[PDB]
Amino acid sequence: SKQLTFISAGATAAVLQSASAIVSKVAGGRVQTKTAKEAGRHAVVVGPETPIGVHTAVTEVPKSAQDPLFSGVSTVVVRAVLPRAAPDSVQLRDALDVYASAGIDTKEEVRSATEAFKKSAEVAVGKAKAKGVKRIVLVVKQASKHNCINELFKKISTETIESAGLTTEVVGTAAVANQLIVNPESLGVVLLNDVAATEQIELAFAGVVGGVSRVYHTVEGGKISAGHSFKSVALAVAQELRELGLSSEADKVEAAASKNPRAVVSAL
Amino acid sequence: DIMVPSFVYNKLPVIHFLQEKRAEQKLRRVLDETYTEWTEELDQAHVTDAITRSLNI
Repeated sequence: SKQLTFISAGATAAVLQSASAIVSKVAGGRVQTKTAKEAGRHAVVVGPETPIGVHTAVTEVPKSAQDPLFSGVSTVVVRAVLPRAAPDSVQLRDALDVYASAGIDTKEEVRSATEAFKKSAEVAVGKAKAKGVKRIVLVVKQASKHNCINELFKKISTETIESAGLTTEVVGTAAVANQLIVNPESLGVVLLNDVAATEQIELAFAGVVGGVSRVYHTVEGGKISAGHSFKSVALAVAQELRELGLSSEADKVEAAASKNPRAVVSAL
Repeated sequence: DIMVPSFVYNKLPVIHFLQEKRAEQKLRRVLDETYTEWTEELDQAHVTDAITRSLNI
């Protein structure tokens, strides 16, 4: 009756097959599992690549799945995701910086980027207010190539955050990544500009913590789960089942993920 | 038969000269207002740069 939408973005067939087996064995057939390329709700996206239709890429440190090394840490990493076009077409993150060099008009693209950053900034400040932190950390790659997209990102993110009344501290990519992996307790909320390096940093943090499920906020309004490994996908499915209104099944999947990461399907 | 013909004959040379000058003026205008237009086309280096960015390099 109900439907779970599986999106594949750069994920090996093994992970997708594992996810399908897990849901089928745990759900028992009550909720069907359909595959697609875009969704707004009841969706799990498998693979490092960012799907189409997501504007925010928040990720946290769930208490249940905290690795013993990272016990007690509490930091929220939100990556701003610009609208994604077809693979052949030039992405906005690159168009916004190359067209300016070429002299082409960049009004509509700036407007679209501004809207995406505002939504991401609103999500970040809401998380910061909920956690109670007073200052957030913006992350912008300091490469000369990305001298326009980051500039707009800073101009808008700081504007929205200052309007909300919180402080912002701008930093690069290498220093923040090292701090987040080594000393993450000194960062409460970190926003990331839309760059490939930032995406890798978000994945590394999501994996080093012990394997977690990232939350994507879409344009339509909602939250969709995202994973890239067996454990992360299993946690993403468990959260998705919990959202559908299944508690016991979600707990079983979470327990199986904690015990046997690479073979949860057989473990449960 | 006599007068108007004579005055027309007297007019002819000046009018011929002025019309020749007018025609020269118009051809001179034809060539004056011709200019070679050099068009500018988007440099392919930017295209190559965008291609590289799309590759995620």
